[PDB]
Amino acid sequence: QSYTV
Amino acid sequence: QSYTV
Amino acid sequence: APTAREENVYMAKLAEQAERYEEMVEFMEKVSNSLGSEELTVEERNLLSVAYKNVIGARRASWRIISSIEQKEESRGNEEHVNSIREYRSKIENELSKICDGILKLLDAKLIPSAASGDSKVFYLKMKGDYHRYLAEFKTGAERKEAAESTLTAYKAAQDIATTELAPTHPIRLGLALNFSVFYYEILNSPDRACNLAKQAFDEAIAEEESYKDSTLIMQLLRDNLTLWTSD
Amino acid sequence: PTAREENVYMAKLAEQAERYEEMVEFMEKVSNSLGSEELTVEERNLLSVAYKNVIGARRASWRIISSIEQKEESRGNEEHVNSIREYRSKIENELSKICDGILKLLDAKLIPSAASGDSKVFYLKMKGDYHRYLAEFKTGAERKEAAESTLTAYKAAQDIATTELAPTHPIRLGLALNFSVFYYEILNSPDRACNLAKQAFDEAIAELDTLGEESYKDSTLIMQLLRDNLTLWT
Ligand SMILES: COC[C@@H]1O[C@H](O[C@@H]2C3=C(C(C)C)CC[C@]3(C)/C=C3\[C@@H](CC[C@]3(O)COC)[C@@H](C)[C@H]2O)[C@H](O)[C@H]2O[C@H]3O[C@@]12O[C@]3(C)CCOC=O
Ligand SMILES: COC[C@@H]1O[C@H](O[C@@H]2C3=C(C(C)C)CC[C@]3(C)/C=C3\[C@@H](CC[C@]3(O)COC)[C@@H](C)[C@H]2O)[C@H](O)[C@H]2O[C@H]3O[C@@]12O[C@]3(C)CCOC=O
Ligand SMILES: [Cl-]
Repeated sequence: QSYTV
Repeated sequence: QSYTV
Repeated sequence: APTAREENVYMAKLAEQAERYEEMVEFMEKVSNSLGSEELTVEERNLLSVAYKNVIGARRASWRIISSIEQKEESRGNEEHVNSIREYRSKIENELSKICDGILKLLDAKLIPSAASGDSKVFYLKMKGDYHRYLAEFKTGAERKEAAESTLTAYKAAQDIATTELAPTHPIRLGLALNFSVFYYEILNSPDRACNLAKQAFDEAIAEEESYKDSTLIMQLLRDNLTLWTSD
Repeated sequence: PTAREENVYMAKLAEQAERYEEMVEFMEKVSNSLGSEELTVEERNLLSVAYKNVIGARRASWRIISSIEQKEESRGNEEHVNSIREYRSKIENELSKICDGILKLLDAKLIPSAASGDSKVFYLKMKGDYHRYLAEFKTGAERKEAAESTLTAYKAAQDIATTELAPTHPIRLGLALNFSVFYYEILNSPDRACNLAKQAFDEAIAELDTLGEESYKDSTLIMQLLRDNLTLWT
């Protein structure tokens, strides 16, 4: 669920 | 474009 | 334990959640092409309809974008780019053609012929109009004339049954009214006819529980269309 | 036109059309069918995007299917569970294949030929990312190895980034973002995660006044993502 790039 | 359903 | 019909139907609901629409088509084809005389339940036909809609809807989106890009490159003078786009556009067009063929084939062979009530009659007929409409959006030459004609025929046929047979509130009658009015607009290129058909079907159900949500939604799409149309 | 250029043009067309399997094929053609040159900045970017999009659609399918399997296990509906599991295998098969595509290219060409430290850090991040996505669904020894393989690629990439790249560099900032998520999500270590993000963040903050207009958009964006993970975690 976490934000990554 | 225009709404269809 | 669930039958084969029950099971493929279930597999289809998973594919819908997972957003894997090709697979959802295949499972829904299985349910259909294992029958004989039986017509599909309301649930099943709604699923086939959703399955195909999303599969084609991704090609139509891809198509519009790629169209906008060659046209922008046609006027930038960019010649080699235009050709590559052209060849790519064709690859998107083969898929489009093959998809419409899937559902037209099954509609002409099975679904249309065994529709008993005025419910099912209007449905597969709407469906047939819908998928000839998508053909019309991209075909040229003779192929174009043919499909737009098949679009009118099917849409007009389903119209009679709708007016004589179904409440003007009913979701199906209203959907047809919407899509029909869009056909007159985008392909038949006549604003006024699109506006008359759309203006009237709104007005009629302005007169008349299970259907509330669906209807009010398609009623809202009508207004959303008339207002956009009127303003341009 | 040239062979390498229109493949690139084709990959940009496929991006617009949202047809990411095709985008990958085009960038593949570009990638190994060079020789021993590096990929250009714009090619690198187009590659990582093409793979991220193909993999993410499957990540998203896997989560939703994996969540329905669990709810159907509580209801005691044992047959649904068998059907769902089998579907889940199909999606897992695709995931292993996708990861294998990129991880093959990275080990064979891309890591061995990066000359600037920018690029070494870029491809070592990529490698970290794809192992991380194997660790999301593999189990047992397969998991343990994906998790180990991940830690070392991020560790390597970290050891170079802190010493050669600006604290505000978008690629440095990206490593720290994913690296922190790896700890949070893979290793169940909220506090390592919080502290690794926070440090990367503060270190960027103290160097801000000297941040190029060239990297401004991407850096400020990865800085917000580090803040949002922090806020949700905290
Ligand atoms: C599961 O298949 C879709 C399903 O369609 C049924 O409704 C038909 C329908 C639509 C309405 C949401 C407007 C759009 C897809 C669908 C299946 C199609 C059509 C409409 C109107 C005509 C038609 O288009 C058929 O074309 C032949 C009818 C059949 C709806 O009852 C259900 O009543 C909807 O209620 C829920 O389930 C339906 O959508 C939802 C889950 C309810 C939430 O609506 C969304 O916000
Ligand atoms: C996506 O490929 C194109 C390109 O990547 C570069 O951006 C890199 C980048 C992203 C940024 C939006 C943060 C996300 C994908 C990409 C290629 C990946 C990475 C970031 C940093 C971490 C990394 O992830 C490296 O991973 C191996 C860098 C290379 C960005 O500069 C460009 O500077 C952006 O400018 C526009 O074009 C880029 O993205 C955008 C279209 C602009 C973003 O839109 C609004 O800001
Ligand atoms: Cl996953």
